[PDB]
Amino acid sequence: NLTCDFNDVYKLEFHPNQQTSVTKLCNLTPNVLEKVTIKCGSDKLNYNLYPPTCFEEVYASRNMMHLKKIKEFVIGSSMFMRRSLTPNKINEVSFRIPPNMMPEKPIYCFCENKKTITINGSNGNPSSKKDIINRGIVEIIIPSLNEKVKGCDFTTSESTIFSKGYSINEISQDIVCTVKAHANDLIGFKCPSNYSVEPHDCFVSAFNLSGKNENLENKLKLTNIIMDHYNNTFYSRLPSLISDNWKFFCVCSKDNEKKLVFTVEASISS
Amino acid sequence: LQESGGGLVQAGGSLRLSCAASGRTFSSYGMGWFRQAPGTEREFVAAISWSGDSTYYADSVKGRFTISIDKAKNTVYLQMNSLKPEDTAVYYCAADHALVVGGTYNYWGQGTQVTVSS
Ligand SMILES: *[C@@H]1O[C@H](CO)[C@@H](O)[C@H](O)[C@H]1NC(C)=O
Ligand code: NA
Repeated sequence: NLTCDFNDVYKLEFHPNQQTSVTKLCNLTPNVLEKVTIKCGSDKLNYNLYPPTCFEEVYASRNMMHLKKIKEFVIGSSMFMRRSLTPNKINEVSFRIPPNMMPEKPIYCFCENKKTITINGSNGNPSSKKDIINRGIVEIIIPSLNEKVKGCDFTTSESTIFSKGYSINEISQDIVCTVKAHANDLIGFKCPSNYSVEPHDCFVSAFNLSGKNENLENKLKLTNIIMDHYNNTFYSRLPSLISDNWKFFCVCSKDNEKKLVFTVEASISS
Repeated sequence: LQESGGGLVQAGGSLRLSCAASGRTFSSYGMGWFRQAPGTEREFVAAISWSGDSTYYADSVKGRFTISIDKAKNTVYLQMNSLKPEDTAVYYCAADHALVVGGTYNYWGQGTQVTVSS
């Protein structure tokens, strides 16, 4: 779930003779790699999301006041989904929480329903117009990691994200980066830009020791998968229970260069 | 790479294969035994982590073969028991990603032949 639904759940509809603005708060506390979602407006509900490009732009402040580009404000943010429910509007948005080693920090978006009402007066208080707003606040707490992701940065030996890394002088015999992983472990790797990743859907499927592609769903169901093809960056989390010792591989390759092999040894654990 | 220890054995019997690596080229690597017979593809048999703390077996040999390692002498052993005619093949020692990287793997040796009579 992890969803702020202002259409159906945190309803922003105005009520008969409502005269006073109302604000509702939807607080989400995702873990790393999890997906958060806002639903704001539909074919029948005329509600507007602020900033309009949320989550690509967010507000740093709960009072809706300091606009940030999330790719700069929460480094690593890169996976986004958007959906229109009515023409020329984006009403449903999602983003996946990237690994973050900086302290916890909020990000805000807002859903608004507006209307102008006439306040009928009397006895020396003339009638007036009043704009009222039902505002939904989306507060996402960006969690903090206390250890590096178990995995391989093939772009630098001074990685801030990954437990192991390789310098350009080393990647310029194949490199085989091995991680030993247990249940619920967060793993991943990053390959240089113009390298190809096999299988393309690494972590949904992978190479096995026979060198064959296998879909991992029935052997080792990695969860919360991020396949950032734009940045050649891959993350997932090991399942909550591991009943067998497994080894799987993904391979980054570029013509006339050594291959960069990522491997995981998953061990029995609960 | 020195691959040795193969030969002719009666069905039901045991053989112990040895793979001696006279270099540091393989100590970053998990190590595997692979096998191929005329008419079939090269297949995975068993692998062991560089520490020795982890082992993996092809389903068809689990419970009959054991892989083990002697790091001081850079040697990998495959102890084969209850041998089956199905096990007849040339056996090869290689880093355990050898089949993963395919045609770029540059250290395949001649291997050691194993024939199981019936
Ligand atoms: C690798 O996957 C193939 C196809 O899914 C399968 O036939 C083979 O047995 C697998 N090998 C191992 C070592 O799991
Ligand atoms: Na060679």
